[PDB]
Amino acid sequence: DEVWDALEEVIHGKVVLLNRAPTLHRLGIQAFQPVLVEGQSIQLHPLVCEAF
Amino acid sequence: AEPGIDKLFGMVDSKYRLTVVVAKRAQQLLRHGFKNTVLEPEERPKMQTLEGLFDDPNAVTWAMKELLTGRLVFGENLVPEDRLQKEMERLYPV
Amino acid sequence: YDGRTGEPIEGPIVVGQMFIMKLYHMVEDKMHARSTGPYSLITQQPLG
Amino acid sequence: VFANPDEALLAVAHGIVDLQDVVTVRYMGKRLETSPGRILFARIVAEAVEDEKVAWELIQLDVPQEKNSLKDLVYQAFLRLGMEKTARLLDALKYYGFTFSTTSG
Amino acid sequence: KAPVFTVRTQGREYGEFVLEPLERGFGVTLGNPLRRILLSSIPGTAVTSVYIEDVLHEFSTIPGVKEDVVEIILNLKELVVRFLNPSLQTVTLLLKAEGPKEVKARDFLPVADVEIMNPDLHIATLEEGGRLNMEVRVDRGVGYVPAEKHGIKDRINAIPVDAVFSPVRRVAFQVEDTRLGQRTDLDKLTLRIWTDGSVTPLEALNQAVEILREHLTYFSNPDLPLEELGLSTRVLHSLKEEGIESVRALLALNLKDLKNIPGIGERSLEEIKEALEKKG
Amino acid sequence: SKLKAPVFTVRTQGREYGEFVLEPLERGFGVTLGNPLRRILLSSIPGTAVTSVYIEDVLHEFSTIPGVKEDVVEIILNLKELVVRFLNPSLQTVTLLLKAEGPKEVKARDFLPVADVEIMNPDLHIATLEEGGRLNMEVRVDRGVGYVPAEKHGIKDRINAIPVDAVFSPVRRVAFQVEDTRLGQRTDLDKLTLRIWTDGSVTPLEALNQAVEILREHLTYFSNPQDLPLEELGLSTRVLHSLKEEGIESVRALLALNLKDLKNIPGIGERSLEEIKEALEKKG
Repeated sequence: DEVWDALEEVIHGKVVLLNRAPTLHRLGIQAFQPVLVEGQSIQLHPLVCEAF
Repeated sequence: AEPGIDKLFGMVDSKYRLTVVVAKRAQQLLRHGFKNTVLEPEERPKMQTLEGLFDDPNAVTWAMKELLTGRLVFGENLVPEDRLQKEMERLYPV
Repeated sequence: YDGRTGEPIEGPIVVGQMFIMKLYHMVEDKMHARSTGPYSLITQQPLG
Repeated sequence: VFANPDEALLAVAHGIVDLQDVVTVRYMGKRLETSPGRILFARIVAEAVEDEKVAWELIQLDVPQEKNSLKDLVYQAFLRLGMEKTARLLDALKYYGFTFSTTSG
Repeated sequence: KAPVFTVRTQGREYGEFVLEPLERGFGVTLGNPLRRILLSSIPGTAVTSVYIEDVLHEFSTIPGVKEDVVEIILNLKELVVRFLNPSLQTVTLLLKAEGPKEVKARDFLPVADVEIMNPDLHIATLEEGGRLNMEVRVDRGVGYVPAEKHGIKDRINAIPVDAVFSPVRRVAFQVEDTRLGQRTDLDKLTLRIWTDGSVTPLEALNQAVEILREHLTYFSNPDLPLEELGLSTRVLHSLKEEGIESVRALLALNLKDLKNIPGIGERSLEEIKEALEKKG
Repeated sequence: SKLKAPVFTVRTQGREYGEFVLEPLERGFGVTLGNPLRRILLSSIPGTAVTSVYIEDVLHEFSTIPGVKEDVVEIILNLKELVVRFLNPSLQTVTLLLKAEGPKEVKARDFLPVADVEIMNPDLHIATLEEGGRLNMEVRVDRGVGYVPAEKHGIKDRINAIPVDAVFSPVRRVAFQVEDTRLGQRTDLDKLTLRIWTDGSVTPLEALNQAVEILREHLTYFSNPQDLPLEELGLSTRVLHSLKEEGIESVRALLALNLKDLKNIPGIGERSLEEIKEALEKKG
């Protein structure tokens, strides 16, 4: 369980890029600050759903 | 949204220049181990661990806040690269 | 009734029995990630 | 006739009036005829952007909020208050929008 | 484990109260009842009625005074009154002013054990030749009671006022996810409380939880009548209202009792005797 | 004008169902009391559930038993419906044994009786057995709260034992009704009626009491506003190893070690007592 805490420490302040095909415009890729969650699914913010 | 992003965009004629300044400053901080910071002990960015408040590992955050303070000077042809690097290594060894 | 508050929903709501199927597309099968790994022979680029 | 928004919404909380009911409410020195709901929307914006006067300027209170009015709101907020504040306002609009959408029936 | 309770307050008007960590679902389980109680059941004071000398009704307008009756009542609704005496349930404030003056809350005639929390509160602007004479009724109560509901009038021409008793102006609560290392589904509760300053947010909260607990405690314990005799009317009324209603009691009435009755004399004694001749 | 303590009425049918009335209450308090109790009753009420299953000559859940109609998955599914009542409050786990054969339909009664263990639903079907069919199994039932999936607890009494999804909550259903009532002068008053359906292991009144107790205990949390390991002490290495492996790992325990305890340790003598004393000189 300590390695998960370590992983929380690692990703601190860093962001990841989300992409959805087809990528029609530059907002087809966006940057998000990741919040670690249980489960195998990626969680996306509602407001960006239109751009993607 | 990143804190004071509009004001940061204010400081530059081009957003990409802001990005370059932030990135390079972050490289300086990483290289010299944060001991060359312009921040004050109470201005230092913090991170909550299980233990408690610790220094923020992220150098980009540091660089952006430092830039927001105004104590940093950025531009083109301010100083030869070698001289800068050596003076920095003299003031803050590795 | 809203289970959180206990107060009812401000309007009447359609409730009934529906037939719903679970499809063959499941996250467990589709979740994947890679740091480093196998590369291609000629291109030396990562595999698919 | 309500002296302030807090009174109107306190009345709504006790089921005296609904959010869609037209009522006389005194807000920012002027006597207005509107629903507690729209006042609530104005407070949502106000707290979201942390500027009450500018928020009051942006909102169209005499009309029901829809896609176009809200889009105009977002744009004006972007022009006046900048990126960060508009983002906060967006999150607020999302939160309260959903919250009311579920209980709406 | 035992959750931490943190309190951050700004003056007497506003407060934030954080409770974490809590078991899943308990955020709203605690959050909802407290919100309901704080808005409804927290004791306070409010202006319930107003009498103005030359004002006939609520929609009238006062000569010499800028504000209409509606605006004046509205300002009086903003009046925060603190009772020092716990047993004191009602006070009548008197106000008399004239001339070119701006009337504040201080101008109200001082009453013992009654403290005005907002003496800077504006009521009405008076001009040259303007005369304002009014009496405001302050009561102790709970929650929000509209004027139409209580309908209390101390005198004629009195205008009933919507009563906002609750010193608590606003209650909001946010519940967000939190983690204890291995478990991530824990609840974090954040309570935001706005008050008028008469009662403190922490005090109000404490009263609310105390009320709720007190409510939780409630689950613990799971020879015939003269009126019919047909005697004289005077006999009926007198004898009846004289504490007796039967011939048995009439029998109990001795010589210094029957004749002692204010109604009874001889005309009555006659009829009575006749009755005792009919029954024996 | 202050309301007084309301009358509380109780109507129970067996151990499975209950109604609890509180009236009169102030307007709006019907749901104020009624709703949170419902949430707690559904979530936080302690109960019993089958946490493990071992069937003889059965290696896993997807196996099949000769002579038995139902598959192992279906058998475990049937076992999930088993309601087990512990009479002893201190009993946190029990292992039930069952042995049956021949042309018989195995019910819950067939389980070998255990002291302080009552089966509330003995009519529950488990498996249909044929001629030559043999069912010999041990199920482990534990006490717990809420819902713990098989993957979460991973309880195995033995190797071939199959972990079972544990549905601990004894409370099957909770509903509450708020109705109009009057106390002579005041109208629009609230009458609260709580209806509770349980599996019989815990009584509706007991469940309600536990719920109210939980709510109260949680309400207490609004009260307050706002001993080190020897291994870390930095003591001598010999001290570390000896003291540690000697059944203690802290200065509290070192303090507990009296004169006829510390000096009794095989490793400890005088060289150790020195360092120890120094440590007690650094902290006091």
